[PDB]
Amino acid sequence: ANSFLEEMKKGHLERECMEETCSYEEAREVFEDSDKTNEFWNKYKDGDQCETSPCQNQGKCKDGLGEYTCTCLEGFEGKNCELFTRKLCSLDNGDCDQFCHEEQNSVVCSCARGYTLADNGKACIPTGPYPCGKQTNNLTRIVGGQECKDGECPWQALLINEENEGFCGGTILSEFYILTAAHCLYQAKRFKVRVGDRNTEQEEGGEAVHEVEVVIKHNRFTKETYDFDIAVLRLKTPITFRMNVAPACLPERDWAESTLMTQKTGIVSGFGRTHEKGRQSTRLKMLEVPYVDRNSCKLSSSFIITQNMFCAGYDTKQEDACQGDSGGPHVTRFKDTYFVTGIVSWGEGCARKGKYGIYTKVTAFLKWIDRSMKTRG
Amino acid sequence: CYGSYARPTNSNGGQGVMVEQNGKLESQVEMQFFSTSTNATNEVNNIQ
Ligand SMILES: [Ca+2]
Ligand SMILES: [Ca+2]
Ligand SMILES: [Ca+2]
Repeated sequence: ANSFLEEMKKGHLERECMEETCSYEEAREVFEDSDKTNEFWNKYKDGDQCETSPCQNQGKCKDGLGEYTCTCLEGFEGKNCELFTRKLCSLDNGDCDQFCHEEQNSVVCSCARGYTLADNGKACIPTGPYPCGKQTNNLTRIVGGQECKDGECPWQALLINEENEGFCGGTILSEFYILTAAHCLYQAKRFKVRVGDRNTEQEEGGEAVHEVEVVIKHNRFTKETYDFDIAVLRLKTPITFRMNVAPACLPERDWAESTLMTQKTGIVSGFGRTHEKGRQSTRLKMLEVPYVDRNSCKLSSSFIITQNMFCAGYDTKQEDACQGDSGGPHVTRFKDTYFVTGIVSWGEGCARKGKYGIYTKVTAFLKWIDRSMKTRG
Repeated sequence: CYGSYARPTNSNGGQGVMVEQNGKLESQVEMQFFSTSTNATNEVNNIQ
């Protein structure tokens, strides 16, 4: 193997690395190539390991000094391409877009209204030009907020009384139905809904104002605890979708609990006050807040919280919902779509440490909303 | 190497240019470390 001349003459594989130990390099010298240096020198004593092709189902092999790597194609894996992918929504969302479900070791992907199943079995294809959930130093009372851009926040609407003063927000769900808060109905006897609003003191021509015709409120509403704070408004005139006016999709309760509840952060948009006991915001404002665990939600709340309410906001940062955002939707940005998961309900103070805004849970009222949209439709 | 000379500078027989650093005190010698090339590429250990 080694000598005064064994490693001084010409480097040939038909000489050094063959009849002794072939420790190292003498398999690399002959070729000058560190690529198969340690993918072949393991095959000097005990024989080859990939020649059997342990990987089946058209899977390639890779040799290591003790264990074998089996590269199996998309949807195929295994120690020797032996195990199979357990189709469940736990990892990779089951390839679904909006609704993922697992049953009988199979994945059912279902899309909401306005989308159709694609023949590729991995996508939901929109059926409209403007489908739901699609977008087409800051001092002086700016608590971490940012201004909504053109088409960035099209699902927000403002409720204005006879004095044209915004007091509550609303969610655009269809051409005739608007989702808002139940207590706002007690603020004004008659009010109108303005969609596409960007500034209360400036009209850019993209704002559509419609009168409210039908009002539906929850029968079990309680004033003391603000429970069941949800309202549905059917407008007299239809809402025409455009660049700054788009609807929002309605997710499923089970699927929202499956993955939407574990989301790190969500977005709440509205025209609420910048801070507690302050002036109303002139322009639409959006804020990103994280979810709060139910244990701390119950421990930090002085009132009774049922299954229809959840805490959100920052424990330390001064970023939380305030007055004027009632009826505003909470939107989570899934792979390509914003899904409504919460409705602004109330909050113990604004920008206060140790307090989290309480938001109504949409998933607990999906059946009620569906019944309301069809009872008088 | 053949026919090569250099004048001693260190007292006790060591060739080396003495540069000035607030004086001749500096003997600018740099130590370098070296390991086998293949073990310095990738192995079961940190390079040695
Ligand atoms: Ca030999
Ligand atoms: Ca060699
Ligand atoms: Ca050799």
